[PDB]
Amino acid sequence: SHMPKRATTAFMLWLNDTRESIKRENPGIKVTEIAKKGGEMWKELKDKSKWEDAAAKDKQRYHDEMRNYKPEA
Repeated sequence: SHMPKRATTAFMLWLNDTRESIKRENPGIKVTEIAKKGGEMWKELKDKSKWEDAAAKDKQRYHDEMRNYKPEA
């Protein structure tokens, strides 16, 4: 029952790949520290111009399949 999500936010999709990078940068924080100490770095991220699009692009590629999973596309 259900499965197709609807994409990840620029902050999420990056914090996802970097969330891992955050706990490494601080092997003693907390799930919530990753989300906070990441945004600070993310805001001024040069991979955000190239990653922030993953989020907006995924929102489209996902809603185009995840949302359109029933009909077709």
